[PDB]
Amino acid sequence: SQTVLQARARSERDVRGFMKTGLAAEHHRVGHLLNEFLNLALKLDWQRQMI
Amino acid sequence: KRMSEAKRVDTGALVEAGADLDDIPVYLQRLQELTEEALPEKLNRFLDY
Amino acid sequence: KRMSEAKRVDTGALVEAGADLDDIPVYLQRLQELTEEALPEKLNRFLDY
Amino acid sequence: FRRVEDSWREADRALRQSIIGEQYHRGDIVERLLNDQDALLNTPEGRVFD
Amino acid sequence: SETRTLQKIREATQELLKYGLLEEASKPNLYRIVLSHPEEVTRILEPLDLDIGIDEIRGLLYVKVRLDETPAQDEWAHPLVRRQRLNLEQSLLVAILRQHFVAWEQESGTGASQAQIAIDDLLPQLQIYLGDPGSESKERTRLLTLLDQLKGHGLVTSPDAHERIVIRPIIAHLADPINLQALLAWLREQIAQQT
Amino acid sequence: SETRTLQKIREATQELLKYGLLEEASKPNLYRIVLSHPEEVTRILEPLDLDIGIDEIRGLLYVKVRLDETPAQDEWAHPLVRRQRLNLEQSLLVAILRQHFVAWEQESGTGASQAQIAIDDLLPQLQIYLGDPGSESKERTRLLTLLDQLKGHGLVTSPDAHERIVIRPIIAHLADPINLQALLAWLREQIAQQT
Amino acid sequence: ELETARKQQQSLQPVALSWEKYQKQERQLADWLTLESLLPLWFAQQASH
Repeated sequence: SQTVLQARARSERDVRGFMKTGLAAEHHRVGHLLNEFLNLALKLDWQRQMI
Repeated sequence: KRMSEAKRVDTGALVEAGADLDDIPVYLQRLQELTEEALPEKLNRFLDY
Repeated sequence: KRMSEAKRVDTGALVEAGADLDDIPVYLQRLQELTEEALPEKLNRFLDY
Repeated sequence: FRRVEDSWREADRALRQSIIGEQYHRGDIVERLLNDQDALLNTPEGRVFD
Repeated sequence: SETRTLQKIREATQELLKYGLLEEASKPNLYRIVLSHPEEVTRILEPLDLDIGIDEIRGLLYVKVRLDETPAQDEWAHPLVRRQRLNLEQSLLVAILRQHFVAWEQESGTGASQAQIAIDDLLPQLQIYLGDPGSESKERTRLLTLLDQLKGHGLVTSPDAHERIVIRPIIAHLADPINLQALLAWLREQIAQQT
Repeated sequence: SETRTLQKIREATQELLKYGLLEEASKPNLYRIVLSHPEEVTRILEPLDLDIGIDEIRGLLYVKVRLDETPAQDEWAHPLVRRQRLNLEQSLLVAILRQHFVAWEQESGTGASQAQIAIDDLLPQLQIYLGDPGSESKERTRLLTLLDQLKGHGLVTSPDAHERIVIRPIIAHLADPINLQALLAWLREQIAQQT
Repeated sequence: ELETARKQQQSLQPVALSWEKYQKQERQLADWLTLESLLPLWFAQQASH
């Protein structure tokens, strides 16, 4: 069962690391930029070498 | 008075604005974000979780 | 704005009073008490210790 | 348990790949966490674990 | 008889060319030497079709390809620049590193150059995009290869005994919101074409 | 502010730095530009402790450390130049090519013709001192690998369609020919000692 | 984080409430001022006739 708790804590890690976003202006801008870019990133076919 | 009171509990958002009428719109934007996020409603659920 | 700023750093002498013109006398009482008895005595205590 | 573990691993991976979403705001994320964990716990293997 | 540039200026400029960047927080005397004669160093670089940038608040001086008349095709074609072009895996790690860097900068403003992170934090991120080859050691090696490439590009310190690395401030000017938006437009075009 | 340096001269300088070399037999344009404008290029290189020598007879130009001989230490270390020490195989190969080049220059004078040698003559002379690596295929593989690495160092060209290389005239300006002669003495002693 | 968000929203809400209470008065005063920019000319017309 430890692995279950490990997955749970692992997800909570990236919930915590994400809720702290009371940022200043420029940081807020680049945060939107990066988030949009990452959401774009998923769509690609990473498994492909040539991609 | 209320505006200053709010800044007393700000964290990294309202500091970038004045404390009088000309900056009220920023406070209203932040209040909109807080209300729409509805974070305070989860409290009881998340304590139990 | 100034008096509200002061209440932020208060530690049990201004919270018992409002933040309007009628509350200036208590602000003055605290300020004079500080300047005349608190700062000197506490500085002396710190240096002596 | 060989599958309870896998189900929760997949739930965590889904939470990751979804949190990236720009449309998601903080209230969305907390809600999704609670819902995902409760839903996982609701499935049969979830009741086994419970 | 023959005019010679100030010895310290020559030293500082040659080292700065060697390493492509320079931090006050680590080599303060050369940083200040350059800041004493910025016109001189800009003049020195001018024949090379190279240029200089400044970030006083972060204490960083970084070289940048001059673009007054070079082909807009790509500054990477410039003969002197040696390390090859960036690739979108490195760009993904760059994006994650930039996110961590801005999160760090929130904590204490620009602060020091000590943008510390644990390697175990990166692997979960990459696993989502690059997938899971099902061997923790394999993915660790993959991440370390990417980090080595980035350190070759000067964006990250090499690992250390605590499996920690520190993000080089140079990242703030490679992941410049302008560059980010140009890349984002290019990548949106790429996806649109992918259909 | 400052007037842009002549474009052609900037191109010549940057290309020259890409190879530490210029040759009229290959690139008459930049060769001529630098030849007619030596003061400009030298002044451009002054800040980095760089300078160029020439051999118009050989049709060659090359880069060098402008630092005055033994300025403060006997042997020099420079930020933008890394002094690689060739492994014994490469040292032997460069020694044989140097002796062949000087012999050719005796045959035809100075710079009259670029020296040459075929794989046919090469392989026996290398196996004279190195022996059989394990096969003829491996022999040629190693030979071409060293040839390519030397070409990377600018000493040689790759074999043509007839498997004949050209020894670059740059060979005439190596750093420590005395060390090469000493290693050649050791090699010519070992060839007789081991047989 | 949830608790602080709750505090922030419970502070900002009164600010927006009072801001509405004040904007109401502002708009009530706008046209009331507009009365002053018209009364003399009205009474001038009436004096004429």
